[PDB]
Amino acid sequence: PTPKYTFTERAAAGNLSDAEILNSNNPTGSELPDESDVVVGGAGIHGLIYALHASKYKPNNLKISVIEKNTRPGYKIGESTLPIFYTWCKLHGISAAYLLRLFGLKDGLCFYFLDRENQGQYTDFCSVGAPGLVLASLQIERPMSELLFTILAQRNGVNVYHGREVDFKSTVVQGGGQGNKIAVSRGKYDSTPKTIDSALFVDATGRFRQFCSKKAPRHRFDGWNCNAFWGYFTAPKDESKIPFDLYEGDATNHLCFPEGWVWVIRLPSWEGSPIANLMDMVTYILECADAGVPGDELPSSEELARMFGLKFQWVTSIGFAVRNDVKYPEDLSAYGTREAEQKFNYFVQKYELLQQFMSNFELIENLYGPGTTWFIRKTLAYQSPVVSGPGWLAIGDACGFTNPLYSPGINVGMSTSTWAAQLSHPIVEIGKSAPADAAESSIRKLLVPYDDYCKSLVPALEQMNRFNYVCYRDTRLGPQVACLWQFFAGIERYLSDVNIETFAHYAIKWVWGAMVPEYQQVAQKCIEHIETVPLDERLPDAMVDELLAFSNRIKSAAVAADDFSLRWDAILRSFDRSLNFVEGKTSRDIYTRQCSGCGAWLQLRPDWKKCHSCGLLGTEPQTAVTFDPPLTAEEEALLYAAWNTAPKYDPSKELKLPTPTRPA
Ligand SMILES: Cc1cc2nc3c(=O)[nH]c(=O)nc-3n(C[C@H](O)[C@H](O)[C@H](O)COP(=O)(O)OP(=O)(O)OC[C@H]3O[C@@H](n4cnc5c(N)ncnc54)[C@H](O)[C@@H]3O)c2cc1C
Ligand SMILES: CC1(C)c2[nH]c3ccccc3c2C[C@@]23CN4CCC[C@]4(C[C@@H]12)C(=O)N3
Ligand SMILES: CC1(C)c2[nH]c3ccccc3c2C[C@@]23CN4CCC[C@]4(C[C@@H]12)C(=O)N3
Ligand SMILES: [Cl-]
Ligand SMILES: [Zn+2]
Repeated sequence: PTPKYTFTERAAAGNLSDAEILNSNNPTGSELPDESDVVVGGAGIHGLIYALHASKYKPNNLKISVIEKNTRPGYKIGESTLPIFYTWCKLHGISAAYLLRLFGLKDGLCFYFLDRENQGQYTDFCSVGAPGLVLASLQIERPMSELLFTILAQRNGVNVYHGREVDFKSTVVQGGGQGNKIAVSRGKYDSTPKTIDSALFVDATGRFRQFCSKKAPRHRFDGWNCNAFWGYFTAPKDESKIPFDLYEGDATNHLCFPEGWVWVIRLPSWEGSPIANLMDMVTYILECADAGVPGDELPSSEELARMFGLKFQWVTSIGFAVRNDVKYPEDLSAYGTREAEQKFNYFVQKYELLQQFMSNFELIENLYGPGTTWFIRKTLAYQSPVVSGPGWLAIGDACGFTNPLYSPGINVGMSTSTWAAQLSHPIVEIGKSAPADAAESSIRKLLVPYDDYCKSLVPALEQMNRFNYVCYRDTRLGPQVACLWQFFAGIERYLSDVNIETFAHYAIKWVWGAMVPEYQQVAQKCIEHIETVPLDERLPDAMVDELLAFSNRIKSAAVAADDFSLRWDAILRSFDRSLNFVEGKTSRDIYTRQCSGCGAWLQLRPDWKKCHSCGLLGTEPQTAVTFDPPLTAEEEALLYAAWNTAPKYDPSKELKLPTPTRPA
């Protein structure tokens, strides 16, 4: 496909603002429709996942308008995504060769556990991702992911309006046939607000809970909560001076210690690029995805920047997520002038390994505009008690949220977005096909499982978060209990069977494994013990021994009962095939490599000979995956065959669950 510069030229020809060039790509036009079936408040990642999944699940049925107050896709924290998210992107027609032009490659979740009382001592937990011919995971810059999903939505009959705000004071939501009158303005100053007559409102306003807060007070869990403070840094090409053995920049790296943990995410940034130019680049990438352009014939990320006049740079996202019962000294003025800056730099110098690690990185000033060198957010975890009602439902952060750890926010949260999308078709049809009282009653019944799922989802994720946090107080419990149980319970069994039709049903059965009974049994034993030890104390060695022995005894039976075949010793560097801990084990599969030219991490596969980020040619043999233990040519061929394309929808197929087999 020859690249077109439609939006760059349209914007210049009409001196269009950012919101106007974006809204000009809507199927029904740049102005709001008088009426719609569904109105989505908020075009964060979940409002757009919802709208894309709804139109894809059943096209040409619902008229959907998404209202976003930002003039263009705004900055969001929340950058690490997981295989279920990639699978969803692939099911929606965008596979890894195209996503990797926009986003960073992610291969594995890796953990380093720092000993607080013995500074310099650490242990680790290493996992891998998948071969390039199986799948990829992604580190996403959220202004870019939200642009990608906006453009894809506009190409699939969804209208997205940036620079427009739902007025939750004058908006009317009710359970009639189309009882909703959604008031949309450009802001509080706006003299001339518009109204969209509609049947269903979707609250996708994230943690702001702009609608559902009207129906119930925000709920907090017992015990400590967390605070986060973070910034953006350079991304070194040469990672060899990182003070952790066997470190890899394309993993989502976790530096873990008694008070909490640090995330480390390497990802490309498009900041500084005009929005219209970005629309042309994204549009071009979708046309290439439609045409099936091979990876080696697709322009590299840097070449796309040259073609469309973009800014491109590699950054590392680095942040603290710590407990809010941490004691800080009163005067922190030595570590900066902002609180976020102060607590970040104060915490770095509490751990020699964190200071040696951070000395590989240079702080980036104001990457997302003024005031954005440093971020802080306090009291992270919450739940919305009411997530649906006559004429409306809520999705994503609007339902609740826990913690960055294991990235439930996007990858678990999309279970609500995609289920709500599927449920939206009968909700709207019920209201168009039955009198008001019976329609309302039938819809309420239909949503009882949605309400019940949300109600128990967040507490399960909250217990999962505490489970990991308390085990991060010890360098054996963290890797051998908490991480082990999260990967065994939460690995995505039978993901290669998921299609558009089964996606929501599969996704709500996953929950990162946090519903698995044996997982909850080990988690409750650890939390019950460790929470009785004050944070500023070391765990007694006998408590670690006992929790470790308890966890391993429950583990052996639960692993024996799993009928899913997995080369566990290839995926977890520290464990054998039966998930026994192996002191000093170093062998694992190798799926990625670092470009010698630009430093970008690449997926190994024979048809990708050039770096997807800068275009530099690898010598060819580098593209050979290392399977350890080995796979024959037949086994390797069989693996890739399973992951080529998703199975067609069979309404007589039983859904195979991601969680381990029950013990009968
Ligand atoms: C420190 C931290 C780290 C995290 N790391 C990760 C991670 O690595 N991986 C992960 O998956 N998750 C992570 N999360 C969670 C993740 O950030 C969220 O789950 C995710 O962004 C939720 O997206 P959303 O679409 O629900 O809401 P948001 O992305 O917050 O979008 C809400 C939207 O609503 C719009 N809006 C608000 N009011 C109005 C109105 N009146 N009219 C119109 N529009 C409106 C806003 O402009 C905004 O765009 C992290 C969270 C935190 C706090
Ligand atoms: C299931 C999968 C998405 C996964 N989910 C994880 C969670 C935590 C840590 C590691 C993983 C992995 C690695 C896996 C294991 N599978 C072996 C055959 C196909 C596949 C898919 C992939 C593979 O190639 N790598
Ligand atoms: C299992 C089932 C009760 C179910 N449980 C859910 C939970 C959340 C969201 C959706 C579902 C569904 C829809 C299902 C999926 N199954 C495919 C084969 C038979 C069946 C039974 C039924 C079917 O026809 N529809
Ligand atoms: Cl993650
Ligand atoms: Zn390169």
